[PDB]
Amino acid sequence: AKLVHDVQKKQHRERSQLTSRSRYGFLEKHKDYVKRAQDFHRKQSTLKVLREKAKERNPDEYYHAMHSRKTDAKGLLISSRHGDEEDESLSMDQVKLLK
Amino acid sequence: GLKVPKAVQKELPFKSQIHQMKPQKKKTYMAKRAVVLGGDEKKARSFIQKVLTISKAKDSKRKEQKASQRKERLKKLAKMEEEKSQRDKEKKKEYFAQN
Amino acid sequence: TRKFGLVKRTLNTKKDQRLKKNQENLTRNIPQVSSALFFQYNQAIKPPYQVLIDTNFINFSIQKKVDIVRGMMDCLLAKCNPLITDCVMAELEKLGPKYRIALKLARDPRIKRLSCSHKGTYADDCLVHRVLQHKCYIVATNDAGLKQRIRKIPGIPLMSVGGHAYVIEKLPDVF
Amino acid sequence: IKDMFSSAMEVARFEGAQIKTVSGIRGEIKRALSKPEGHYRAAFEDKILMSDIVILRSW
Amino acid sequence: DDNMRREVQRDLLLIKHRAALDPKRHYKKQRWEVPERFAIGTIIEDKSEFYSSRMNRKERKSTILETLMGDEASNKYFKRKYNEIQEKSTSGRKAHYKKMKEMRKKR
Amino acid sequence: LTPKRNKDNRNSRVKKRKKYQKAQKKLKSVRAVYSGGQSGVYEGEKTGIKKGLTRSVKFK
Amino acid sequence: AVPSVQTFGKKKSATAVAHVKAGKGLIKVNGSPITLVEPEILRFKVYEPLLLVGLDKFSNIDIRVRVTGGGHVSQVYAIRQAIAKGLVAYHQKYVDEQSKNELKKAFTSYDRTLLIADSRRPEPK
Amino acid sequence: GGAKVVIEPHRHAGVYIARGKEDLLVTKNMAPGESVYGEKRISVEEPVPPTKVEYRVWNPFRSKLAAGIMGGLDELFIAPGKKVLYLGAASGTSVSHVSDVVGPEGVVYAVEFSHRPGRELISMAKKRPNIIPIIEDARHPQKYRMLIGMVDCVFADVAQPDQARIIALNSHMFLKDQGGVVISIKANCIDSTVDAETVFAREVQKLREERIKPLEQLTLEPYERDHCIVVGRYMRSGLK
Amino acid sequence: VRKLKHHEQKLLKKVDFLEWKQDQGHRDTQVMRTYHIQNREDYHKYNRICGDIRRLANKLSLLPPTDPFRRKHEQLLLDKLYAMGVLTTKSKISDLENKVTVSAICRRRLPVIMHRLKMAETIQDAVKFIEQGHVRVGPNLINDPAYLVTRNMEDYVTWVDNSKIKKTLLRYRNQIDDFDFS
Ligand SMILES: [Zn+2]
Repeated sequence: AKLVHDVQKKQHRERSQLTSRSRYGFLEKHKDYVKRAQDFHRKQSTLKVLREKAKERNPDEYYHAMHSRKTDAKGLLISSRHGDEEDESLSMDQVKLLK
Repeated sequence: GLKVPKAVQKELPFKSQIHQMKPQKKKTYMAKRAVVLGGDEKKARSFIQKVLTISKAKDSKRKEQKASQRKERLKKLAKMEEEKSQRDKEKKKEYFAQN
Repeated sequence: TRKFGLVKRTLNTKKDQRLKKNQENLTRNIPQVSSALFFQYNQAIKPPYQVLIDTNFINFSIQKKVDIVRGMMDCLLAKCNPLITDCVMAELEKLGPKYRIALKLARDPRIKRLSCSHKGTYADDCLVHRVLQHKCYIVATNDAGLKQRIRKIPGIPLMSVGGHAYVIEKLPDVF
Repeated sequence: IKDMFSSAMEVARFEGAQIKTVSGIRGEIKRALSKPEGHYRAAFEDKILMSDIVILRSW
Repeated sequence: DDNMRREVQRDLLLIKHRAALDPKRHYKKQRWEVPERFAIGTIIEDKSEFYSSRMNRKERKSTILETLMGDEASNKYFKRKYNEIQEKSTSGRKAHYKKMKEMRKKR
Repeated sequence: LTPKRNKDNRNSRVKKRKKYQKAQKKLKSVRAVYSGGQSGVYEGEKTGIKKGLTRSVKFK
Repeated sequence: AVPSVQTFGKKKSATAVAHVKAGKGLIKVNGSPITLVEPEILRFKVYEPLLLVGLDKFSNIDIRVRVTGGGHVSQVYAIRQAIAKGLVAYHQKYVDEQSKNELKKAFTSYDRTLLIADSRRPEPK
Repeated sequence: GGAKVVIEPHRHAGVYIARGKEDLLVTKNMAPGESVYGEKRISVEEPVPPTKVEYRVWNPFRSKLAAGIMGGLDELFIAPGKKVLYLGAASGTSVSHVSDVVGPEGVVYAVEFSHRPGRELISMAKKRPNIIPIIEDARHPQKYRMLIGMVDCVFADVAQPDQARIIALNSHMFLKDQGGVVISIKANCIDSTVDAETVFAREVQKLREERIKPLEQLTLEPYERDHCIVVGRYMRSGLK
Repeated sequence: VRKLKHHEQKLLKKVDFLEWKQDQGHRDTQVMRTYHIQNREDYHKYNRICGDIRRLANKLSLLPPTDPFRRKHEQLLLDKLYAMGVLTTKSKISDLENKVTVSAICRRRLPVIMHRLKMAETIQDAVKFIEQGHVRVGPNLINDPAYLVTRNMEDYVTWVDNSKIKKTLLRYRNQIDDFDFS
């Protein structure tokens, strides 16, 4: 502040939602809108990237991990929620010892 | 969260597959078997959880405060470097204008 | 029952340690700032001062007709002990037979002399090292580069021939 | 947009005007809706919310 | 062995997260992963000086965790700090979202 | 129309009393200050021991 | 562990996956039997892979079909395509090639759209 | 006071850190079951049943070498198999810690000149057998040149103004080439007319004049005002 | 060979059993470790081709800029080197010394375009697959890795049918049809 008064760079206070329009809570202002909009834009950006990879899959794509990894009925990916260092089904003598 | 559509994610490459594991609806035997201890052990578990979240939130507060510190140090440092480079590019023209 | 993708074994210049460029098969150290220092004050130095001389300071002393110990004494108004390191002396001797006057004015019993222990006769390196090790030294110099080094390391007063007498800068008690 | 006008004649008088929400989302009023009278159709920079107020700055 | 690491695995966590046990202690920033060879030992305060560092027979325990759990001022601080971290962390996530929706719906 | 100013600036002596207290609190950060020796029983280092850092001045 | 075979039958947006393996002779569409496939006037469109070649081919194998998508007539066309080319592929892989191409000849003489759909369209005149 | 710590090996071999909520510099105990100067101890049960071995807290306000260790020295030469010649073993305070850092397979020659400290040194060297107490003046190493042979590190906690001559004489007699020379310099006891940096610079210059190359110095400031440890090695040919 | 002493480093310095002057930094060895060339002499039978096209581009630069024989032959050479995909565009004749590389004429090989379009996942496994005989360009199988392709045939690099790794990826995505016998 070189030639500015402190009574000039005061604090303008921000306004609230109208009490008649109060069930839609919190009238949002420009900081809230930019927090909304850049979130939407980064999620659309990663959706567009994934759509382009789906367009450029190249179906002659062999990996060695598509022996172990498998696919459910709708076509999505089965991820086994147990381990991947364990086994989901345990043997009969293991069940004998645990029981 | 980012909700990628099923029509896109069934047609994704093998590297770009999204490992989304389904919730468990069956009361499996290992979960109905496995024992948890009580009393002093459950208050030890509660204590260790409280200590670990206080440590993690303190670390997050510290690193956010360091981010706010070093962005303004970056600002003043770039201003001082711009003033320095202005002084260098006028002193060089002085030197060559004299010689 | 052979193997597939069979190759001729050659040497790997990225990997083979038998050749020379692949012969390259923690404790930090943050030296504490000296307990002799306040922020940039150097609260510990006190007269009798001791002053490290170098060759262009001696040459400018003789060119300006200032005595070494008397110029130091009426610059600082204190009792001075001037020190010629063996590398500064080596540099004055290497200056040749044009500088005989400067060499046999540096040969003076009033000017004491240190014994540097390193190879080579680079007096600027020796003065910088032995002053940033210890912070109990005034550096008397007229080299522009050595003046910038010394006045960038903190707590070290710098003396220099200016005009017809010595001047001192980073010593905050001169009057 | 619901109630800044009382009639489709009023909206017809004000067509094409630039409005904005309180979030600074710029916009433009396009056409008066037929059956609810002062209600109109506006187009914005992106999706506005139900907790906003649009503004036609006049003099 | 892992059989003993599964017994001292909690106070090693306490020593790793020393910095948030007391709000006034403020250690110097190291990382301290679990060392490969260690040993758990008990301090012998001798029979020369009394009453100053002396933790009596009636309050000697068997871990660092039982001492920290027996401390009642630390329990006050941990419960209070955890409740404020909790209500900061659940500030606007899902209960807020559905009570905003019910606010819209009620009228 | 003056700016808001400082009660510590209203006295030239108290300002240097409180910018020297600030300075000698900053000096504990840069150096390690001799505080006066062992106060009571040696409790421990109270702040940590680093086995990797060596804060000693190497020669040349 | 079992000799099994999977084929696909498609019309407009219906799609039917047929698993054929060795068994006792049961033909099941969407869990229910084949004799329940509505709209009940095209049940013989579903049946004609069986009646064109005889039930003695189906007396030793069990088929199951899972049909999604489409409408009523697109689903019966997907079912009959899946059944037909699944019987052909089973007799290729696990029975002899002479019965394989006898089945291909019988289905192709009836209509080759039991085995090959009409897939990519239109024509830009 | 009855709490539990975790023992962890330091960077320096033979010394340890006990982490609690205040962490302690700690050494193993060569004579288990008693304290020497009233320090506290830590008893671990290491695994015939497990045996209770114990550890002693090294107090940096009562040991210049521990002040140096926990200020941070890049290299001590006191190591778990070595021979140390302690000069100025003023009691058994730091000599006990040097002794059990050095271990049962190494030797500490504790040189002291006064006699009641010598009596306490001999009664401590009974229960620590790796201490050879030598009651003699260090200013004349020939008076005990028969009792000591070929040490690996000299430590000097003498507080006399002829320190560098004492260190040089004992090093030239008993230290081997590229062995360790650890010095605790007290500025006020050398001389108080000059400042601490002047007397440290002069003592380092005296060491390199007696051909001991200094590697490192440390001020050890929170525990002692105007002290220093200078760690050097006995180069004997070519400080350059 | 012994990490010689100092009077040793000085007395003989140009001795080096590993790397001579005429190795040119072992660029043949380095680029065949990069693109995994099976036998020797492929590098130099590509380097002869590089030298021949820069020599005849030199003598096409020699001829005067007006005659149709010169201009037709340089546009014909540029179009053929585009048509075998050695280049990526039909740019300047200065790229016939800046951009033709023994590297790029190895880039047009069959395992490295296989790794490029992610048919394999490393060039070594690509040479594994095409020595095991799984792939084809159009109708015919490819057995040797020395078959480099043209700009038209990066679209019909596909496996053969009954190739069981093709069958494993189909049953991975469970689109495994078996009427088409794979
Ligand atoms: Zn020198």
